[PDB]
Order: sequence, then structure tokens, then C-alpha cells
Amino acid sequence: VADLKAFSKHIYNAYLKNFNMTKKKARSILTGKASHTAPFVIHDIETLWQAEKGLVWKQLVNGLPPYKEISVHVFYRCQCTTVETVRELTEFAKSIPSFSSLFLNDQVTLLKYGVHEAIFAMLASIVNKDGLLVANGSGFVTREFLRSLRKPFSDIIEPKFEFAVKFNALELDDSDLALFIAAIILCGDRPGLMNVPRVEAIQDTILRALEFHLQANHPDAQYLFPKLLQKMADLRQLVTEHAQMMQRIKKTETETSLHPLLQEIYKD
Ligand SMILES: O=C(O)CCCCCOc1ccccc1CN(C(=O)c1ccc(-c2ccoc2)cc1)C1CC1
Ligand SMILES: CCCCCCCO[C@@H]1O[C@H](CO)[C@@H](O)[C@H](O)[C@H]1O
Ligand SMILES: CCCCCCCO[C@@H]1O[C@H](CO)[C@@H](O)[C@H](O)[C@H]1O
Repeated sequence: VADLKAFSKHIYNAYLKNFNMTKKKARSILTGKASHTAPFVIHDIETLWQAEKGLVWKQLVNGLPPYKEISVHVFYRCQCTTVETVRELTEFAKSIPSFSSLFLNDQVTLLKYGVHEAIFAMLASIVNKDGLLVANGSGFVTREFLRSLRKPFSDIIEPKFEFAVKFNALELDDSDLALFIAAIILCGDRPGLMNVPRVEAIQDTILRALEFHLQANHPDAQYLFPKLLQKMADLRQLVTEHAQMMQRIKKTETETSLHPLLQEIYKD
């Protein structure tokens, strides 16, 4: 048990070193306790335009694919963030010694099949029932606005809110999440994995570490560990549905570009 604390703290440090925003930072912004200035609320076309003229985005607008329409534009911003988060997750995983010890092709397999599950878990951190943070916490896009986008773009967004609000009710902190996300990435079930026994062994250790961490950090929280195992299963279903919806976008939205890295993740 005492051995897992060291293991856990290293994973937490990898998390702190590699992710742009913590849940702690996100919730302070969402509750209006973080700074002297509040996020700019994006809730319609006019405010989206004002945000693109005003807020500082990690990805410059000029850099996005040529403009098509509002729903597609919002989709392109979603892809921006997805790809950036894949980069952060890759570095997080590499800051974990037992992941970096795997052959590079298994690293790629784990990331390919794990990153969307991790993304949608981490998404909950910047979400509340009314919308989500964008542009490093400088903006807040309302759930209502995102609902108003045309199908298929509104359809691919709303189920993530449904998941997030339920996930946030578990009240995990950043140290819980670091272990949770590591367990999603270090998953021995992924297709085409070469060294399955090594990955299963690492996953098992992470989950033992997660169990012990939760007993210490959430001493009154009954059933939290099994609840999180179930959330892992729920994320797999969420990502299956997500991938199906992405296949439909590829089929029916032929004018919409998909980022080369995401094409490789979704290469069927
Ligand atoms: O599958 C892929 O990899 C790309 C396809 C993802 C499509 C589904 O993206 C969703 C769905 C639900 C909730 C959040 C996102 C995307 N997202 C975001 O952080 C995000 C959301 C909205 C905006 C935005 C900017 C201006 O107006 C709106 C910017 C960023 C986080 C998952 C990474
Ligand atoms: C940056 C980490 C995340 C990478 C995710 C993208 C993985 O794409 C896959 O790359 C493999 C190695 O090139 C190919 O053999 C596969 O066909 C392809 O699907
Ligand atoms: C083709 C559709 C493109 C939609 C917009 C996606 C842009 O994503 C950005 O592309 C860069 C180049 O890889 C990454 O380095 C950044 O991290 C990422 O934020």
C-alpha cells in the first residue's frame, strides 16, 4: 500500500507538468473565484464573432481551414482542442516511466484507442450544466448555443454534456483524475497491442493505486471505486457512439475537413 503512494504521486506530477488546465483552475473560473475578470460568454453568432476578434486562442483563426459556416467553424475549434489535448495526453503518458518503457508501437496503440476516452473524462473538468470553458478559460460557450448548431454537429456535442454532469457529481479532484486518466490510457484491451501482459500488469497497478488513493482522499465516499470502474465502461460506449457520429460526418459533410491526426485515429 505504501508503495502505491510514490507511484501515485509521480503520476500526479506528470499530470501537473503536462496539462494546460487543472480542474482546480477550471472550477475556480466557473464559480467566479479565479481572477479579476470573467470569461466572455459566447451564446450566439454575434458573440462568437466578437470572441474570434477578441479572445486569445491557442490556435490562430488564420490557421483554421478555410471558413465554411458557423456549425463547421465550431467543429474546427473542437478539433483544435481535441488535437491539442492528444498532444498533452501523449506527453503525460511519456512522463510515466512504465509507459515509456513500452515499445513505441504499443505506446501509439494505447494512445490511438485511449485518447478520446481520456478527453471526454477530462472534458467534465471544464463543463457545467450551462456550458464549457474555451480559450484557456477566457471564454465560456453555452450549452444552449451548441444545441442550436445544425445536425450533425449539435448531436455530437450534447451527449458529452450528459456524461460530464453526471461525472462531476462524483466530485473528483486533480489527484484522482491523474490516476483515472492513466488507467484509461494503460489499457490492456486495446486492439493490436503487442505486449498485452505488460500493459495489463501496469493497468492493474494503477487501479490498485487509484483504489488506495480514493480511500485516503475520499474517506467517506462510499462505492467510489466501483463507480469509477463503471464510468470507464461508460466512456467506452460514449466513444463508440462518438466514432459512429464521426463516420457520419465523414460520409455526409464532405465539405468539412478533418485534421490528419484525427484521420489516423479514426482509420477504421
Ligand atoms: O473527435 C474528434 O477528435 C474531433 C471532433 C470533436 C467534436 C466534439 O467536441 C466536443 C463535444 C462536446 C464537448 C466539447 C467538445 C470539444 N471540446 C472543446 O473543448 C471545445 C468545445 C467547443 C469549442 C467552441 C469554440 C467556439 O465555439 C465552440 C471549443 C472547444 C473538448 C473535447 C475537446
Ligand atoms: C500522437 C499519439 C496519438 C497517435 C494516434 C494516431 C495513430 O495512428 C496510427 O498510426 C500507426 C503508426 O503509424 C498506423 O500503423 C496506424 O494505421 C494508424 O491508425
Ligand atoms: C484539418 C482540420 C483542422 C481543424 C483545426 C485543428 C488545428 O489543430 C492544431 O493543429 C496543430 C498542428 O498539428 C497542432 O499542433 C495543434 O496542437 C492543434 O491545436
